[PDB]
Formats: sequence, structure tokens, C-alpha cells
Amino acid sequence: SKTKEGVVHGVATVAEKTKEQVTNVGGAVVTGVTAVAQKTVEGAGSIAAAT
Amino acid sequence: SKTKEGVVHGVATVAEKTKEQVTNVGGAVVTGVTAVAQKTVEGAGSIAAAT
Amino acid sequence: SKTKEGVVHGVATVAEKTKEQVTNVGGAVVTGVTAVAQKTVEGAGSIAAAT
Amino acid sequence: SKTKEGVVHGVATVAEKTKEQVTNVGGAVVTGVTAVAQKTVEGAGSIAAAT
Amino acid sequence: SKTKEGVVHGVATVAEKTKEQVTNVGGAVVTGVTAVAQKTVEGAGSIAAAT
Amino acid sequence: SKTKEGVVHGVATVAEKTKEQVTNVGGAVVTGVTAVAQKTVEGAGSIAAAT
Amino acid sequence: SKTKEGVVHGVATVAEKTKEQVTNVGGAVVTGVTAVAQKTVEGAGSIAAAT
Amino acid sequence: SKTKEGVVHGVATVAEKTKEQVTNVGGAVVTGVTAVAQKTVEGAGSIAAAT
Amino acid sequence: SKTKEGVVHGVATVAEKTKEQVTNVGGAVVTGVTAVAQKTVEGAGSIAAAT
Amino acid sequence: SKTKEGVVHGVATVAEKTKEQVTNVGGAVVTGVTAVAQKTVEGAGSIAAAT
Amino acid sequence: SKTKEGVVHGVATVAEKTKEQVTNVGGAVVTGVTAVAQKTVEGAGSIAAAT
Amino acid sequence: SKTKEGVVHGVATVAEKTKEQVTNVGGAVVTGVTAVAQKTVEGAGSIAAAT
Repeated sequence: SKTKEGVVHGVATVAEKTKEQVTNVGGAVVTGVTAVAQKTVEGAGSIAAAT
Repeated sequence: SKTKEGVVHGVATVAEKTKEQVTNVGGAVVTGVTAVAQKTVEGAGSIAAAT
Repeated sequence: SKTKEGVVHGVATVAEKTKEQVTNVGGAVVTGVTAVAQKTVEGAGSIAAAT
Repeated sequence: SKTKEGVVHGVATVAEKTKEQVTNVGGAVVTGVTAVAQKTVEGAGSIAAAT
Repeated sequence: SKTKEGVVHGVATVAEKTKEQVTNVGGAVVTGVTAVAQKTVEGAGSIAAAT
Repeated sequence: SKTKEGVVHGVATVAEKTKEQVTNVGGAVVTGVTAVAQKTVEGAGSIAAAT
Repeated sequence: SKTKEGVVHGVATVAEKTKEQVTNVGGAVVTGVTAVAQKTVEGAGSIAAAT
Repeated sequence: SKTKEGVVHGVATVAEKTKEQVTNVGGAVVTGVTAVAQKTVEGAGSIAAAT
Repeated sequence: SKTKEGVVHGVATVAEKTKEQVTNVGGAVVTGVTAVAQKTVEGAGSIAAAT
Repeated sequence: SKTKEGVVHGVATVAEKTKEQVTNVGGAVVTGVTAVAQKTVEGAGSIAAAT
Repeated sequence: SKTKEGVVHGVATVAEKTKEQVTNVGGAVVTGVTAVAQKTVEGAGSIAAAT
Repeated sequence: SKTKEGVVHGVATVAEKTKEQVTNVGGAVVTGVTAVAQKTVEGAGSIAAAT
């Protein structure tokens, strides 16, 4: 029995001349998440979560 | 028995001359999530969730 | 039994002439997460989470 | 039984002429996380988390 | 039984003419984490976490 | 039984003409962590954590 | 005056589980040409030409 | 005056589990050309040409 | 005046579990050319050419 | 005046578990050319050419 | 006037568990050429050429 | 006037568990050429050439 969970593979990306500006005064800001994998057996699991 | 859960593969992207601007004064802002996979056995699981 | 959890592989990326600016006055800012894998047996697990 | 958890492999990246500027006055800022793997048997586990 | 946890391998990176500037007045700033692996049997485990 | 935990291997990097500037007035700044592995049986374990 | 001739850029490709078989007994066979650029000021110029 | 001729840049490719078989008894076989650039001021110029 | 000819840069590739078999009895076989640049002022210039 | 000819730079490659077999009985076989640059002022110039 | 010809730089490669077998009975076999640069003012110049 | 010809620099390579076997009965076999630079003012110049 082969089981795969939270697997990311074979990703090819090319970014050229990309400009990003973030200004924060309060609270939380989350950005630019790429090729992220996570497995949580128990408990709350969050990815790129801003509260 | 082969089981796949929360699997992302074979993604090819090309971004050229893309401009992004974020201004935050309060609260939460979430942006730019790509190729993200997550498995949660128990508990609340959220992806790119802003509260 | 072969089990894979939270696995990232075969990622090729090319970034050319990318400009990023972050200004923070309060709170929390999270950015630029790439090829991150995590497994948590118990307890809350978060990736790129800003509170 | 072969078990893989929180494994990252086969990552090739090329960054040319990339400029990053971070200005912090309060709070916490997290950025530029690449090829990071972590396994936590018990307790809260967080990656690139800014509070 | 072969078990792998928190393993990073086969990473090739090339950085040419990259400029980074960080200005800190308070709080905590974390940046530039690459090819980091950690296993924690018990207790909270965090990677590149700024509080 | 062969068990690997917190293992990093086969990393080849080339940095040419990279400029980094850090100015700190308070708090803590952490940067430039590469090829770091740690195993903690008990107690909190943190890598590149700025408080 | 900015002049570009025979320029290829921003190509991202992902090939997974592709099988190719070529059997040749005479003549010429040409295949699998990708991201090829050529400029010839004088004389015959051919790309992936089988005679 | 900035002139570019026969220039290839920003190519990201990922090949996984690709099988190629070539059997030759006579003549010429050419295959698998990637990211090739050539400039010929005078004379015949050919790329991946089988005669 | 900045002139670029036959220039290849910013190439990131990842090959995993690729199998290649070549059997030759006569003639010429050419394969697996990557990131090759050539400039010829005079005379015939050929890349990966099998006669 | 800055002139670049036959220049290759910023190449990052990762090959894992790749198998290659070549059997030759006559003629010529050429394979596995990577990151090769050549400039010929006069005379025929060939790269990975099998006759 | 800064002139660059046949220059290769910033190459990072990682090869793990790669197997190569070559059997030759006649003729010529050329393989495994990496990071090779050559400049010929006059006369024929060839790289990885099998006749 | 700064002139660079046939220059190779900034090469980092890691080879782990690589197996190579060559069997020769006649002719010539050339393999495993790395970080080789040559300049020939006059006369034929060849690198890794098998006749």
C-alpha cells in the first residue's frame, strides 16, 4: 500500500522582472508562498494564514 | 491500494513584468498562494484564510 | 507499505531582476516561503502564519 | 516499510540581480525561507511564523 | 524499516549580483534561511520564527 | 532499521558579487543560515529564531 | 536602437513519464529540439534539418 | 545601441522518469538538443542537422 | 554599445530517474547537448551535427 | 563597448539516479555535453559533432 | 572596451547515484564534457568531437 | 581594455556515489572533462576529441 499525502513535485517556474511592494501598519500580511507541503496528525494546521 | 490526498504536480508557470502593491492599515491581507498542499487528520485546516 | 507525507521534490525555479520592498510599522509580515515541508504529530502546526 | 516525512529534495534555483529591502519599526518580519524541513513529534511546530 | 524525517538533499543554487538591505529599529527580523532541517521529539520547534 | 533525522547532504552553492547590509538599533536580527541540522530529544529547539 | 534577433526567453517546461523510441536503418533522423536560437549573417542556416 | 543575437535565457526545465532509446544501423541520428545558441558571421551554420 | 552574441544564462534544470540507451553500429550519433554557446567569425560552425 | 560572445553563466543543475548506456561498434558517438563555450576567429568550429 | 569570449562562470552542479557504462569496439566515443571553454584565433577548433 | 578569453571560474560540484565503467577494444574513448580552458593563437585546438 503506497500512500502519498501533502506531496508537491515537478514544479518549474520562471519569474522575470517582477516587482512586489508591501506596506504594513497593523495586523498581519502573508504573501509569496510557493511549493509548500504540510501534514498534521492532530491539532489545527494552517498555511499562509493571517489573523 | 494507492491513495493520493492533497497532491499537486506538473505545474509550469511563467510570470513576466507583473506588478503587485498591497497597502494594509488594519485587519489581515493574504495573497499570492501557489502550489500549496496540506492534509489535516483532525482539527480545523485553513489555507490562505484572512480573519 | 511506503508512506510519504509532507514531501516536496523536483522544484526548479529561476528568478531574474525581481524587486521586493517591505515596510513594517506594527504587527507581523511573512513573505517569500519556498519549498517548505513540515510534519507535526501533535500540536498546532502553522507555515507562514502571521498573527 | 519505508516512511518519508518532511523531506525536500531535488531543488535547483537560480537568482540573478534580485533586490530585497526590509524596514522594521515594530513587531516581527520573516522572509526568504527556502528548502526547510522539520518534524515535531509533540508540541507546536511553526515555520516562518511572525507574531 | 527505513525512516527519513526532516531530510534535505540534492540542492544546487546559484546567486549572482543579489543585494539585500535590512534596517531594524525594534522587534525581530529573520531572513535568508536555506537548507535547514530539524527534528524535535518533544517541545515546541520553530524555524525562522520572529516574535 | 536505518533512521535518518535532521540530515542535510549534497548541497552545492555558488555566490558571486552578493552584497548584504544590516543595520540594527534594537531587538534581534538573524540572517544567512545555510546547511544547518539539529536534533533535540527534549526541550524547545529553534533555528534562526529572533525574539 | 535596441535590436533583438533569434532570442528565446522565459521558457518553463515539465516532462513527466515521457517515452521516446527511435529506430534508424538509413538516412537521417532529427528529434527533440528545444530552446534553440541561431543567427547566420551569411550562408545557409538550418535548424533540425534532416537530409 | 544594444544588440542581442542568438541569446537564450531564463529556461527552467524539470524531467522526471523519462526514457529514451535510440538504435542506429546507418546514417546519422541527432536528438536531445536544449538551450543551444550559435552565431556565424560567414559560412553555413547548422544546429542539430543530420545528413 | 553593449553587444551580446551566443549567450546562454539563467538555466536551472532537474533530472531525476532518467534512463538513456544508445546503440551504434555505423555512422554518427549525437545526443544530450545542454547550455552550449559558440561564436564563429569565419568558417562553418556546427553544433550537435552528425554526418 | 562591452562585447560578450559565446558566454554561458548562471547554470544550476541537479541529476539524481540517472542511468546512461552507450554501445558502439563503428563510427562515432557524442553525448553529455554541458556548459560548453567556444569562439573561433577563423576556421571551422564544431561542438559535439560526430562524423 | 571589455570583451569576453568563451567564458563560463557560476556553474553549480550536484550528481548523486549516477551510473554510466560505455562499451567501445571501434571508432571513437566522447562523453561527459562539462564547463569547457576554448578560444582559437586560427585553425579548426572542435570540442567533444568524435570522428 | 580588459580582455578575457577561455576563462572558467566559480564552479562548485558535488558528486556522491557515482559509478563509471569504460571498456575499450579499439579506437579512442574520451570522458570526464571538467573545468578545462585553453587558448590557441595558431594551429588546430581540440578539447576532449576522440579520433
